[PDB]
Amino acid sequence: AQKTWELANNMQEAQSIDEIYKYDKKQQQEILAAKPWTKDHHYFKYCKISALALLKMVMHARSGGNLAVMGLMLGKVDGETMIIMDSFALPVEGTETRVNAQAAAYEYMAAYIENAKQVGRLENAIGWYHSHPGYGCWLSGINVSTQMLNQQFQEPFVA
Amino acid sequence: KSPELLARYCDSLLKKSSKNPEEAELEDTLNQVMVVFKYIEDKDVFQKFYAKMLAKRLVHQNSASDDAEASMISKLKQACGFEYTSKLQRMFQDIGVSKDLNEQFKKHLTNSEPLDLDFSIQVLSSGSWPFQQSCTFALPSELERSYQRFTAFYASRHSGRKLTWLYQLSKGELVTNCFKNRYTLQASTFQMAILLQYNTEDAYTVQQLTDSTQIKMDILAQVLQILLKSKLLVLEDENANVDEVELKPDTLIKLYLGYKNKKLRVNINVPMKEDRKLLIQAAIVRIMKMRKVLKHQQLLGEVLTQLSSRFKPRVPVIKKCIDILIEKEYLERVDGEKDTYSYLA
Repeated sequence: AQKTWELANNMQEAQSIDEIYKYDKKQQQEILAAKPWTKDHHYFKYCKISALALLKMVMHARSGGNLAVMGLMLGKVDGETMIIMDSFALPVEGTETRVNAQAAAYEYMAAYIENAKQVGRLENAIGWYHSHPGYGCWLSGINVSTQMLNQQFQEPFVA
Repeated sequence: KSPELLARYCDSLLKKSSKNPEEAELEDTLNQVMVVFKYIEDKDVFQKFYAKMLAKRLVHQNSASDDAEASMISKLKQACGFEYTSKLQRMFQDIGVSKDLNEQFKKHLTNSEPLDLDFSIQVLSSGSWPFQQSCTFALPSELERSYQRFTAFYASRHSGRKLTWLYQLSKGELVTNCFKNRYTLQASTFQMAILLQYNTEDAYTVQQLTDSTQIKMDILAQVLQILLKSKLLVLEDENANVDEVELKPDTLIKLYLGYKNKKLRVNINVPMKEDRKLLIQAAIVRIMKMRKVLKHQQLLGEVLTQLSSRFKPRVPVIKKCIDILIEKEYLERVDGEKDTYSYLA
């Protein structure tokens, strides 16, 4: 392979595949200060979910069986794309068609994010996810209401 | 209780009294009843006590102006709907059908060996009437042949139908040939059997009557009490007050030979006498969230599948639950289809 494939992999340096894993704080501050999603409304069109985040979300959704489960997803934004780099479960109790997250989820959110910031997790919460066990993937009325509430104040947010 | 009172008013109105209101004013007061009827918010409960009141009115042939009965239900049918008056329509049609049935049976009797008694029967129908066979009874030897005859008439005409006779609600008339004069009393089948038991002997004990008629204890005791009230059966101790006499299966009751009642039409047959809703609502809202757009019949079927396996709820309760959930703006109707619901949370 010699010179041809020596620099083609270069495990010492992150490849073009691992570029998305690097967090640029200055770029994030600039894009959140500019707020380009306020002028338009069909701004974000792509959602890039990491493999680990998808695996964790799928396993959490299946672990509930026929009962709904919910959690948060950390990530960032880039151009028109919302990137989800991780996900984390919430200690909630729900039924087959209703999950509320009354009083243990709201402390767990902040405490888990504080703990994650200690071990080098620079991403912030980008979205919330919940499972619909057996009736498709859609947004219900209360789901739309809480999505509006989250989006109106915490501007970058995808359900 | 007010609905019940209005319905008892209806009962008087249609039933029967010494004075029969004219057909012109009979509908006039019925119209006033329907004026207040629509003001009643709850309509389901009214049919509940109207069914048993009407059934007792018709099965005993105590109804007055049966033509007014047809118009009365006709007014009700256009008020609330077919489903609200479907059961009562069956009751009226059964009376009309059986009245025709009696006429053909009489003609069939003449062409064959005639009976010895005037026999009339109301066939009614199973599943629509509150009545049910509740008291065991042994058919008297005198009322058996005619019995069999009618069964034959009901086997050649209608095939695949089985009759379940109700001796509790059956009356009759009994003549006498041993009193001072010729009497003709009216009594139920139970009293007729008890009084016909004395045809061959003079005195019987209570147990000897219980084992001969196979009537249960409470009804037999009540029938003996009312018969003693009519002073037709005389105990050994005349001076004892009948009401306070304690009956045991050892008293030798004998037929009163010296009965001398002045009236020849003695009538001794005088008559006597929340949590689930929340479960249905939860099932309906869950089914609506699972299936975003549904039909009324499919929603009813799904509710019966998921929830009826527990306590078998009544369909009108589920319909009322659907209505109240609509009022709570939990699911909305869809234009273009009369029976279609969409889960609007």
